[PDB]
Amino acid sequence: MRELIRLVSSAGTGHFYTTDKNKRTKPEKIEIKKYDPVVRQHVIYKEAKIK
Amino acid sequence: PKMKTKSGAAKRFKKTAGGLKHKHAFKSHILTKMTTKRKRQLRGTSMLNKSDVARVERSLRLR
Amino acid sequence: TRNGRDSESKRLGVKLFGGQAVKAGNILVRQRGTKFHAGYGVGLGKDHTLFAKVDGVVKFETKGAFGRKYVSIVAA
Amino acid sequence: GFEGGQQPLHRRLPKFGFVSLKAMDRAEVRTSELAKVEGDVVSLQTLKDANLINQHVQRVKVMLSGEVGRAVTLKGIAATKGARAAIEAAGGKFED
RNA sequence: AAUGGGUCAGCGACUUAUAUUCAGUGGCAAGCUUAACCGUAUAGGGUAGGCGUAGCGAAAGCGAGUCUUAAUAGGGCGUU
RNA sequence: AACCCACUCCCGUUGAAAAGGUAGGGGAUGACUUGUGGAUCGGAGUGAAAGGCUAAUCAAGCUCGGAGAUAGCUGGUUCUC
RNA sequence: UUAAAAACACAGCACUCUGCAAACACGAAAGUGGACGUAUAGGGUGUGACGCCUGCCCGGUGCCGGAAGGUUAAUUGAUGG
RNA sequence: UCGCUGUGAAGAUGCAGUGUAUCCGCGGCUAGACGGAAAGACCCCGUGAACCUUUACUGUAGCUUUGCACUGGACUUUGA
RNA sequence: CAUGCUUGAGGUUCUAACUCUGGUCCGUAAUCCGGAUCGAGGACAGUGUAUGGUGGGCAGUUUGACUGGGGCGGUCUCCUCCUAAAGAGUAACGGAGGAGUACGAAGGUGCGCUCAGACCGGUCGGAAAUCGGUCGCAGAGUAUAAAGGCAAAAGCGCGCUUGACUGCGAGACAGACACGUCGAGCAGGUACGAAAGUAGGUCUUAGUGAUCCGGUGGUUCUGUAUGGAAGGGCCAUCGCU
Ligand SMILES: [Mg+2]
Ligand SMILES: [Mg+2]
Ligand SMILES: [Mg+2]
Ligand SMILES: [Mg+2]
Ligand SMILES: [Mg+2]
Ligand SMILES: [Mg+2]
Ligand SMILES: [Mg+2]
Ligand SMILES: [Mg+2]
Ligand SMILES: [Mg+2]
Ligand SMILES: [Mg+2]
Ligand SMILES: [Mg+2]
Ligand SMILES: [Mg+2]
Ligand SMILES: [Mg+2]
Ligand SMILES: [Mg+2]
Ligand SMILES: [Mg+2]
Ligand SMILES: [Mg+2]
Ligand SMILES: [Mg+2]
Ligand SMILES: [Mg+2]
Ligand SMILES: [Mg+2]
Ligand SMILES: [Mg+2]
Ligand SMILES: [Mg+2]
Ligand SMILES: [Mg+2]
Ligand SMILES: [Mg+2]
Ligand SMILES: [Mg+2]
Ligand SMILES: [Mg+2]
Ligand SMILES: [Mg+2]
Ligand SMILES: [Mg+2]
Ligand SMILES: [Mg+2]
Ligand SMILES: [Mg+2]
Ligand SMILES: [Mg+2]
Ligand SMILES: [Mg+2]
Ligand SMILES: [Mg+2]
Ligand SMILES: [Mg+2]
Ligand SMILES: [Mg+2]
Ligand SMILES: [Mg+2]
Ligand SMILES: [Mg+2]
Ligand SMILES: [Mg+2]
Ligand SMILES: [Mg+2]
Ligand SMILES: [Mg+2]
Ligand SMILES: [Mg+2]
Ligand SMILES: [Mg+2]
Ligand SMILES: [Mg+2]
Ligand SMILES: [Mg+2]
Ligand SMILES: [Mg+2]
Ligand SMILES: [Mg+2]
Ligand SMILES: [Mg+2]
Ligand SMILES: [Mg+2]
Ligand SMILES: [Mg+2]
Ligand SMILES: [Mg+2]
Ligand SMILES: [Mg+2]
Ligand SMILES: [Mg+2]
Ligand SMILES: [Mg+2]
Ligand SMILES: [Mg+2]
Ligand SMILES: [Mg+2]
Ligand SMILES: [Mg+2]
Ligand SMILES: [Mg+2]
Ligand SMILES: [Mg+2]
Ligand SMILES: [Mg+2]
Ligand SMILES: [Mg+2]
Ligand SMILES: [Mg+2]
Ligand SMILES: [Mg+2]
Ligand SMILES: [Mg+2]
Ligand SMILES: [Mg+2]
Ligand SMILES: [Mg+2]
Ligand SMILES: [Mg+2]
Ligand SMILES: [Mg+2]
Ligand SMILES: [Mg+2]
Ligand SMILES: [Mg+2]
Ligand SMILES: [Mg+2]
Ligand SMILES: [Mg+2]
Ligand SMILES: [Mg+2]
Ligand SMILES: [Mg+2]
Ligand SMILES: [Mg+2]
Ligand SMILES: [Mg+2]
Ligand SMILES: [Mg+2]
Ligand SMILES: [Mg+2]
Ligand SMILES: [Mg+2]
Ligand SMILES: [Mg+2]
Ligand SMILES: [Mg+2]
Ligand SMILES: [Mg+2]
Ligand SMILES: [Mg+2]
Ligand SMILES: [Mg+2]
Ligand SMILES: [Mg+2]
Ligand SMILES: [Mg+2]
Ligand SMILES: [Mg+2]
Repeated sequence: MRELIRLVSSAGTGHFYTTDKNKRTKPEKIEIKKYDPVVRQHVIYKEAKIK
Repeated sequence: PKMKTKSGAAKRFKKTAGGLKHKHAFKSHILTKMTTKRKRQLRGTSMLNKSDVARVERSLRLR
Repeated sequence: TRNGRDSESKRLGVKLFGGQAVKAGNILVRQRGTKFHAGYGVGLGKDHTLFAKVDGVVKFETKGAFGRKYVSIVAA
Repeated sequence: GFEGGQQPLHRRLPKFGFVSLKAMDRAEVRTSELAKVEGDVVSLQTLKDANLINQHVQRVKVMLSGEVGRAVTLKGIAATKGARAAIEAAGGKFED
């Protein structure tokens, strides 16, 4: 099925977003830009683990 | 003897001048599948409903 | 028997009828699809809910090609 | 609290907050209450010579509520910004 | 053609204590009231304590404001 | 035969009797019957075993306490406008 | 005190345990029974004079034997944080 | 303190219509008074009770394994 | 290697602890019990404490509801249609079907384009492959049931992209409560477009589980004499056929 993952901001903040992904069809990591409330810009967010 | 307050009711409701405060439910876990708007609107504090005041006040020994 | 199922009703239909006074943000129709189309001064939600963006009264008119039914807001 | 077997409110909502032990020794005084101490001096002991505060209070703050009667001197008692201006207005000073 | 009673006389079932909330009726009033205990013992003393005069916040805290928030924007609660 | 038992019919069933009687019936020197005294008992005793017996009470005796146990169940609840 | 029987017991048969301070049972324990007995004895279990016999299965569950190797308690306290 | 046919909490001495019938005993018989007796034992219900069973759950007497204590000397094998 | 100093484990042996429901002496008039002494066993056995296994021998309990009586069978939450009487709602062990997901593009935006089917002509296919022409108007398609929708197509393709954004939120719909639904507009930063603008996921309606407890990332809160720490609070988020 789809497994819960965690997107950690590339800035120094500890802010993160949560989503799910199909780890069988798409094994490679996600590199997406999302708004970071602490620093107040859009920055690269990188996939990590939820556990 | 003195009336005994319910311990679990006093940990969930606080007495203010506008009524009784409490937090919202459905916010402990299973949060990923929830809309951000829905989680944002369950974040603050709400006053007790009109039809629930009588039962809670009796539990708190306020009436 | 293998039939005893059903789902809970959704309370759809027209909420404000023609000629009623409206305020901004009022819900006019709850819909599946667009039985009615958003006229002047009316917005459409993602579940096709029609809501009032301005103040006035409901009009309800069948105009244009395609024979569509429109709900608009006009000044009283 | 019984509802027939349905989950009741005192078990359906979450617990929140903690109790401040630092506020046990706290008290607040209205500006209208200042003109009740004996003479021209407001201190922790002087408010206990009257019956303004309990005998276990160690910290006192003065908030603007009502008019200040006469000129008084405050001794180690905090006041709000609005309350201080009322106190200085009626000839009273603010030291310690 | 469901229950109870053969009849008479006597007895026989919403009470009391302590904590409270609302209403009526009184005393004082920005203040009201004492508890144990003294006592000339239903008086008088005893104002420790309780409630009220300010709220908001989980809290530090700030205060006619305060919390949320980057925001004196909006919104919640409170204030003549 | 005595004595111990209790297979059948009838009577009796408010009985003469809270388990009998009249007729018949089985054992009757034995794993017999019986007197006096004694030992084992309440989750315990005893039982050639029927869940039988333990003072007319036994799928856990009687008595006094916890005790006014608990009863979302029946019954009742007293003068007048 | 509504069932006397085809039910229980029985002599005979078999399995199994027990080397004596026996197994086993009643006892917080001392102790007592077994037994002032000693494997031709004692306890438990099933079957039930006598005659002819009592066939196949050790996969399950139990019991007995084995001890190599895997797991495995209190205990110990290297190492890291 | 009658019969019949209907009605009716649905099988009537007591209701409706109708028919019969002076008042009161005694000896007999049991068709009815849903006759007397026992707050149905069959059936269902109660977040009732007892006792029994087991590879239901949680425990536990008894039996058993090992560490420490009561608990010592010597020799030998053997790992750090 | 040779020893020294410990210390894990095993075996043998000794007597001196312990044990004897073995003998003979005394207390003593005594098959109890003590003391003495021979004999035997012997650091074993046994008892206390800690711990693993077994343990209906014994104990306290649990073992749902609906139901044309109970039991057996079936059902129990969510979505779509009919029943449902032209606003909403509306029951039956009434009649019919689905769900307990999927997608980093199947989302956003700008630009561009229309299907199914039929007939004629055309090399291996011939009813049906790719092709050219005419008609066709949605009889196609929509990730997934059914219903309601779809030309500004909500259907199809391409380039760039991350708005599947953070804080809110006037006003409503639903509604016993706890929950649920829609949303203009404001502030921050964005993405596509020349621009007006559009974008707070997907044509819509199923794809879900409260509180307690425990874990992980932050935190100008608190922190039992004080400074810290442990613990607690707040925000985010994980673990329930
Ligand atoms: Mg408490
Ligand atoms: Mg949730
Ligand atoms: Mg949390
Ligand atoms: Mg059905
Ligand atoms: Mg329905
Ligand atoms: Mg419906
Ligand atoms: Mg929109
Ligand atoms: Mg005081
Ligand atoms: Mg009668
Ligand atoms: Mg009856
Ligand atoms: Mg009845
Ligand atoms: Mg009655
Ligand atoms: Mg009667
Ligand atoms: Mg008054
Ligand atoms: Mg405000
Ligand atoms: Mg207000
Ligand atoms: Mg005799
Ligand atoms: Mg005869
Ligand atoms: Mg006879
Ligand atoms: Mg005879
Ligand atoms: Mg004979
Ligand atoms: Mg004798
Ligand atoms: Mg006795
Ligand atoms: Mg008993
Ligand atoms: Mg039986
Ligand atoms: Mg007796
Ligand atoms: Mg008896
Ligand atoms: Mg009691
Ligand atoms: Mg009673
Ligand atoms: Mg009754
Ligand atoms: Mg016989
Ligand atoms: Mg008999
Ligand atoms: Mg028998
Ligand atoms: Mg034998
Ligand atoms: Mg037999
Ligand atoms: Mg036989
Ligand atoms: Mg084998
Ligand atoms: Mg076997
Ligand atoms: Mg073995
Ligand atoms: Mg007559
Ligand atoms: Mg009739
Ligand atoms: Mg009749
Ligand atoms: Mg009558
Ligand atoms: Mg009549
Ligand atoms: Mg009449
Ligand atoms: Mg007669
Ligand atoms: Mg007779
Ligand atoms: Mg009769
Ligand atoms: Mg009767
Ligand atoms: Mg009764
Ligand atoms: Mg009854
Ligand atoms: Mg029965
Ligand atoms: Mg139950
Ligand atoms: Mg119940
Ligand atoms: Mg012995
Ligand atoms: Mg001796
Ligand atoms: Mg010796
Ligand atoms: Mg030993
Ligand atoms: Mg040992
Ligand atoms: Mg031991
Ligand atoms: Mg031991
Ligand atoms: Mg059992
Ligand atoms: Mg049991
Ligand atoms: Mg068990
Ligand atoms: Mg048992
Ligand atoms: Mg109990
Ligand atoms: Mg039970
Ligand atoms: Mg249960
Ligand atoms: Mg039932
Ligand atoms: Mg049925
Ligand atoms: Mg029926
Ligand atoms: Mg069933
Ligand atoms: Mg309708
Ligand atoms: Mg209608
Ligand atoms: Mg209904
Ligand atoms: Mg289904
Ligand atoms: Mg699509
Ligand atoms: Mg359709
Ligand atoms: Mg077009
Ligand atoms: Mg409404
Ligand atoms: Mg641009
Ligand atoms: Mg722009
Ligand atoms: Mg729990
Ligand atoms: Mg400290
Ligand atoms: Mg901390």
